[PDB]
Amino acid sequence: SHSVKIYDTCIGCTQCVRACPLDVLEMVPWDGCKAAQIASSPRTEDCVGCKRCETACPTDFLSIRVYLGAETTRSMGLAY
Amino acid sequence: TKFPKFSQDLAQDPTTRRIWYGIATAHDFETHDGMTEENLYQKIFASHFGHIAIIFLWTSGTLFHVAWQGNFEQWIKDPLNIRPIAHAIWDPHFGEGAVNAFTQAGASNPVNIAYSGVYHWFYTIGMTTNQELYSGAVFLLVLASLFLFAGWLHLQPKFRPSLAWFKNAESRLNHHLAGLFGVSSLAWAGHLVHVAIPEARGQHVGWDNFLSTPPHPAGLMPFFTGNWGVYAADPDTAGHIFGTSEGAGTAILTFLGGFHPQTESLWLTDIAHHHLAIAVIFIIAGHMYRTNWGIGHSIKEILNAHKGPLTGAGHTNLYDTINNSLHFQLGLALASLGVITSLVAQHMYSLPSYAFIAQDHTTQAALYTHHQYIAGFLMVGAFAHGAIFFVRDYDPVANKDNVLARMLEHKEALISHLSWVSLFLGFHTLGLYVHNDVVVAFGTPEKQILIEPVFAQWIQATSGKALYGFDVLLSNPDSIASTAWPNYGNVWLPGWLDAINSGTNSLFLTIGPGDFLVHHAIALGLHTTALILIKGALDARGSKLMPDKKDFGYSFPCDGPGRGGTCDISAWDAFYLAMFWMLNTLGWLTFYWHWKHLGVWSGNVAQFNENSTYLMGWFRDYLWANSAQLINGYNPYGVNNLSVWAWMFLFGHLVWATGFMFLISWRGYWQELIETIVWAHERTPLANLVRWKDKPVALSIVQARLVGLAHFTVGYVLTYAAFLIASTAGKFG
Amino acid sequence: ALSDTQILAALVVALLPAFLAFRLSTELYK
Amino acid sequence: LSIVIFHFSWKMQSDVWGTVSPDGSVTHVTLGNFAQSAITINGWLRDFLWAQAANVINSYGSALSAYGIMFLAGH
Amino acid sequence: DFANLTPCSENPAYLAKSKNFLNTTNDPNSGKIRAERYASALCGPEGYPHLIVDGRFTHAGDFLIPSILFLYIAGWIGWVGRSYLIEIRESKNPEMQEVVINVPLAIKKMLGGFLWPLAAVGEYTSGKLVMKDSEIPTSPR
Amino acid sequence: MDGSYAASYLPWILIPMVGWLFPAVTMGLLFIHIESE
Amino acid sequence: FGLYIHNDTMRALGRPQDMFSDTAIQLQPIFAQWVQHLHTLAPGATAPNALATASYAFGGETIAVAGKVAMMPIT
Amino acid sequence: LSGQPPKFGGSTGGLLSKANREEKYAITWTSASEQVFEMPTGGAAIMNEGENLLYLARKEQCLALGTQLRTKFKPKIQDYKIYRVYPSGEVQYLHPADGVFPEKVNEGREAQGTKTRRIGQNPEPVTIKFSGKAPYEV
Amino acid sequence: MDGLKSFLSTAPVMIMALLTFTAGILIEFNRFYPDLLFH
Ligand code: CLA
Ligand code: CLA
Ligand code: CLA
Ligand SMILES: CC1=C(/C=C/C(C)=C/C=C/C(C)=C/C=C/C=C(C)/C=C/C=C(C)/C=C/C2=C(C)CCCC2(C)C)C(C)(C)CCC1
Ligand SMILES: CC1=C(/C=C/C(C)=C/C=C/C(C)=C\C=C\C=C(C)\C=C\C=C(C)\C=C\C2=C(C)CCCC2(C)C)C(C)(C)CCC1
Ligand SMILES: CC1=C(C/C=C(\C)CCC[C@H](C)CCC[C@H](C)CCCC(C)C)C(=O)c2ccccc2C1=O
Ligand code: SF4
Ligand code: SF4
Repeated sequence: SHSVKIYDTCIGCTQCVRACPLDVLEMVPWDGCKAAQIASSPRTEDCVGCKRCETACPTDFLSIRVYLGAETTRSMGLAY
Repeated sequence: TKFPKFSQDLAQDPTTRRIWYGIATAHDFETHDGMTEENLYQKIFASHFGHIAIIFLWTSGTLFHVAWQGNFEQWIKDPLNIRPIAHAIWDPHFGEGAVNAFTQAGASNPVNIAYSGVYHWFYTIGMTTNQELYSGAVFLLVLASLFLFAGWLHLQPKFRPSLAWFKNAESRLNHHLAGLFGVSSLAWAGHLVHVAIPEARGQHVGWDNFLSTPPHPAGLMPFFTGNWGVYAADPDTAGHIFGTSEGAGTAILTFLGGFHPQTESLWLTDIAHHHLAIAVIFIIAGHMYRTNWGIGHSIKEILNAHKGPLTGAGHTNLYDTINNSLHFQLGLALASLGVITSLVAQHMYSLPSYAFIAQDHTTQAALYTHHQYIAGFLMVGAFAHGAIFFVRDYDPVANKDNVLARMLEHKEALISHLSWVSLFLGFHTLGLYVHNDVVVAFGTPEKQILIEPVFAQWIQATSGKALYGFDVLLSNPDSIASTAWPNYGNVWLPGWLDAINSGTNSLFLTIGPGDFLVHHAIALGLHTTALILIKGALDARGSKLMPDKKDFGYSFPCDGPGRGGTCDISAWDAFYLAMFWMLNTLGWLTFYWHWKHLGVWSGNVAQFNENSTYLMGWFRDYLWANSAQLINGYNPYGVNNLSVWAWMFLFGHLVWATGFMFLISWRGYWQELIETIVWAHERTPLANLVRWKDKPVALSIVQARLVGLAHFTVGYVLTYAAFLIASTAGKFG
Repeated sequence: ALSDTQILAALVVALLPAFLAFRLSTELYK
Repeated sequence: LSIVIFHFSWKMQSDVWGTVSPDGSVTHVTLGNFAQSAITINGWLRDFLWAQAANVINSYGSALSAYGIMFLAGH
Repeated sequence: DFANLTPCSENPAYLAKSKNFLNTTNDPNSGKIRAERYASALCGPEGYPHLIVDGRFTHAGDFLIPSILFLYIAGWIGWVGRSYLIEIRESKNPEMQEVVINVPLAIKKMLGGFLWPLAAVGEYTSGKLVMKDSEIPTSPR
Repeated sequence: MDGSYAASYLPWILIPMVGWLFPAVTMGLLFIHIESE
Repeated sequence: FGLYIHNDTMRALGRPQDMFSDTAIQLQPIFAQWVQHLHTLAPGATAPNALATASYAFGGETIAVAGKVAMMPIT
Repeated sequence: LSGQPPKFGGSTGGLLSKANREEKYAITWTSASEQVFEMPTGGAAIMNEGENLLYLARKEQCLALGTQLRTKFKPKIQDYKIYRVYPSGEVQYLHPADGVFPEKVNEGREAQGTKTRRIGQNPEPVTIKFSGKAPYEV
Repeated sequence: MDGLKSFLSTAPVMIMALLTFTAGILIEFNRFYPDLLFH
């Protein structure tokens, strides 16, 4: 499975958690930003690796990283 | 599930990706599971032993097929007339026409003509019978057996070396400089003075009269007493015939410094003296580094004491950077090996050292092109492992402010200057070529930009070529260089000047306005390949598009369509692009070499000298004119001996265009196509019975970049080998 | 030329690098 | 479409176009190549692309030299 | 020196070609004046004039005169574009003025290129030609 | 394919084996191996 | 294309009797030849008021004008 | 897994043998109004009155369906549940794993997948050599 | 009319006017002094 890591630079803009097709990500409470929320990746065994979450992240460089790794049935998107 | 046992992350995906990536990752020993540095080094060591045995079995097979199926007995009667047979054709597909066409060079079976030049090499080093080659082949079988046993032995836990043994740079440098580069060169000088020079002068020195027949009438006592002039007493006279005794001379070590006037190559005594000098210098250079005893150098002291003001830390902590990193060591090894393979190619055609290999033209062309292609591959691999070092083994903390840190601290400046020089040189080489081409096409060839390559002509004049009218260093016999006033030790100079000023040999070819533009095209190719390679090496740690590429590794596919699109950002993709540019540059230089030598060999040098200055000259006098004998290798009338080369020509075109398929069309199209095919298989009767264990997926992005690169390379090489080998063998034997 | 039995002698000699290569590759596989 | 126009050009050059002599005989432009050469790839590369580009690459210094320039430009 | 190349006046091949130089222009004496012009050059056995790029002043017109001429009328282009681009970076919308060129300013800059080498040495001695290594944006290193 | 050289029967038997028995056996063993467990 | 590769290989191997030639294993386009036969035989039966054939590409006479072939049957 | 299936005419895009050998996914939504939606397998179907049960073969197809249920319908259907059903029989519950959709902060979730640094302080591969790890996960 | 002024001032119109002007002066110099391989 791919590992989705969220770093300190998250501004809680929710863009990654709704850009994600498989809804791997979710927003959890946090105390380090104005929005008082940070993205987490609980169901990260469902990540296919599409990187639409990295595409939607406004912070520079990136507050969310997808690190492609051991492929499985869920992380390769095979209907067969 | 079990196949990529070195990596558990590949033994889990139920796809064909694990098969492909198991084959690819199998030799990347750093990424295997349960790998420590010691097990890394020991597995590497035994892999080296297996590869040494591969090399020895390969040369054993070459010897065994020259001995068994080749006409080596017949070829050493008249090497000028008979073509050397490589091995025998045996395939059941041949019709009557192909069997009669491929029966050549005085055989009964269909045979393959050897263009590797092993016949000339075996004839020069004194091998004159099929039994000598058979003994050599069996000896190399036993030597390969010995190295296989050595590798298996050093995988045994009792004989597995420690990490301190592999990280011992000074002792390895001592034993390689002295015992491997110097003792083997000394042993080759011994074979030359004992076996090759005497059997070039006529007498048989086998293993039986090896001890009974001294190489010189004077013994070794003149060698000990210092009176070394007797070994250069009477050199080989300029009417000497190879393989027999007419004006032999009986001098084992001379330094005439020209060419043998009959074999057109260098004198074997000159070769032996060369290897003696090289062995002496390499042996004393292997006593430089500290070992168990007291004298010598420590490399850490040498490196860390080279600190200047304009670099700061200088070379501090470069010993541990090179020693702990295997990709740095492999990059340095491949860079030096690529440089000296280029050197081998550039010297074996102008200074041939084998009997009658300068008069067999196809093997000279094949050897030059072969070694220049190997040199291009090794140089690209040197830069690839520079990039892999910068990804994996580079520590920017220990390498603080030294030369590597300052390489990365200004990479934009030198990448932009390589960009400028490649753009500058490419703009004006294409501008001059298109200008010459357009004004020749407009009926006015007098309007061409024809530039005299005066600098290289001046270099040739300094080496003694007095054709261009310069009288500078060796073209002026009154100068300090030609006389060598303090000693007049120029024993080589009369022979060298007699060899450089003869128009026959390829030594210091005449260089004209058509050579200027192709040298600048070659410089453009070298600079652009270097630009891509260092742009992958220095941007392997990240650019502004992706400030972390060290964590994704070397060969990740992309980074998504975000940040504008990030398709070929990995350093592996710079390897990919520079592989294309390497193949192009070597195509340019081997095209240039081939056409220049087709002018020189045929005597009609005017064809190159007036037609190489514009691009349709390259296109109609080289590509079109010289493939006439190629594509007619099989026509509806019949088949001649250049039929397998015409077939390989078309085969290489097909492999090249399949490479286009992999490089242009990308993975999404093929993945949904395979999804439709998978539906077809799972929903049809009588084929529902057969089910895949590994789910069919399309080839990965980086995998199919590699596959298209492999196709491009293989088809490119096969097409050019077929063309170069059938164009010379079309018109020269 | 070359003998008939020298070729078979070369084959039975090269049977020894075959065995040692098989055992080296097997030991590398560990 | 490049295969279509190569098929057309070779078929008309070998089997249709040509000069009819007043005796009634017809001689074609490439002299019936297509029957035996258009069945192998070497016949397309030798009797069509190599053989019929002698008019476009030898055209330098003449009126057809613009087509040679355009040939190289397309490459 | 240069014994390989004979001057085109005393060359057989060049005389053979110059009997039939073509007409590049409407003028019917263009080939004759071209043959008279190339007769002073150095040409090889092929009969085509060669250029000498050593920097020797006997052949300074072969390369060095076009070298100086191009360097002047391309430093003109570089300096004019640089001065215009520097000028438009204080107009509160420097990006639109690359799209729509401010032609009074552009023509004023283009006629400012007469004195670019003096402007180049002035800006290099006064530090406006280059920028410091820290002041410019850069990649991770 | 006549063989003038020594042991002409040896290519007669070794071209089928290296052409078929070596590929069929090697791909069969590798197919059992890469798909085992 | 595999017929083209097969022909190209069989010509390289000196087996021109194994090729897919007209003087070898033959693959005649029998349906297109039948349609050409129907259009040659058209202007008498299946197009009574047509004096000549629709085109000479199907069959008929070589039309030579100014010494050059305008249209002749395409076999 | 209660719910009548949508009135779909069948298609070749759909459940392959992956569905009855390993997991397949069911999306269950409730709508008052009968209308027409685009199945991600290709085509158009009929939303039944009340509960629906659509079996799909990928999770991305189920979430794409739920996405178009949310955004392409003016009476937005947001009470859609996505299950993962196994041929052995047990049913998992996947997409609204907590009460509320992942965009909204439930305040009872746990921050996993969160690193305590930015990417600049990520460790470098030379430090972790032959450690069996990779520079993110250290 | 300030719109034709701002359209004739765009990058493509001005670059094509500039290229046409440089092409014109180059072509005229080749028309009057035809064949200048060197000084
Ligand atoms: C004197 C003792 C000695 C000798 C002879 C060698 C010999 C060798 N060592 Mg060893 N080694 C030594 C001691 C020695 N070592 C010591 C003491 C250390 C411990 C510190 C090591 C540690 C060490 C390791 C760790 C490794 C080696 C390796 C090897 C091999 C590298 C050479 C090779 O494969 O290409 C042969 C190269 C040459 C013969 C010369 C190079 C060619 C030059 C550039 C000239 C070019 C050729 C010329 C132009 C013309 C030739 C053309 C002609 C053929 C037609 C070779 C068998 C490697 C190996 O293969 O392991 C099995 C390996 O991985 N050794
Ligand atoms: C006038 C603006 C300007 C100037 C002063 C520079 C100056 C520089 N460029 Mg260039 N460059 C520019 C425009 C400019 N460039 C544009 C528009 C392009 C896009 C194609 C580039 C792309 C480019 C590349 C890719 C590289 C350079 C590099 C360089 C350096 C060497 C000179 C050279 O190679 O020229 C080369 C110039 C070109 C290839 C194209 C020039 C385009 C025109 C002729 C310039 C004028 C543009 C514009 C019309 C001026 C406006 C006029 C004003 C009245 C509105 C130098 C610092 C090189 C470098 O890295 O230096 C170390 C290099 O590799 N430049
Ligand atoms: C490199 C190896 C090689 C070799 C040696 C052959 C050799 C052969 N090919 Mg083949 N071919 C190959 C590769 C090879 N090909 C490849 C890679 C291609 C794909 C491009 C082809 C494509 C090709 C085609 C399409 C055809 C040939 C055919 C032929 C055969 C022509 C004569 C014949 O009728 O045989 C008859 C067949 C045989 C001799 C096969 C052996 C079967 C007999 C029964 C022996 C088995 C004995 C017994 C049952 C088992 C003994 C067990 C043992 C342990 C003792 C000939 C034996 C032709 C043919 O007739 O094929 C059948 C033909 O039509 N080949
Ligand atoms: C490993 C690595 C790397 C590297 C690689 C490369 C980069 C390579 C290249 C390099 C090269 C490849 C180089 C070359 C060299 C050159 C030289 C070295 C030259 C010089 C020579 C000489 C000096 C000579 C001279 C002379 C003459 C010419 C004549 C006679 C006399 C004399 C001899 C004096 C990198 C950094 C990436 C990264 C890290 C890793
Ligand atoms: C003389 C001669 C020669 C030689 C040459 C040489 C060797 C040179 C060198 C030179 C060099 C090696 C140079 C370098 C440079 C560097 C740098 C550093 C540069 C600078 C630049 C800049 C600063 C720029 C600026 C500008 C301007 C000026 C104007 C325009 C704009 C711009 C901004 C671009 C030859 C033989 C060929 C020929 C004859 C003559
Ligand atoms: C054709 C093609 C495919 C389809 C390729 C597939 C499905 C696999 C191709 C292999 C087939 C099975 C033929 C294999 C035959 C070869 C001789 C390979 C032999 C196996 C090796 C071990 C040598 C891709 O998946 C792809 C992906 C990304 C970019 C481009 C492409 C692409 O061009
Ligand atoms: S898109 Fe980026 S900044 Fe926005 S919530 Fe997700 S991780 Fe944070
Ligand atoms: S096209 Fe392929 S390589 Fe390029 S960004 Fe998209 S997925 Fe990555």
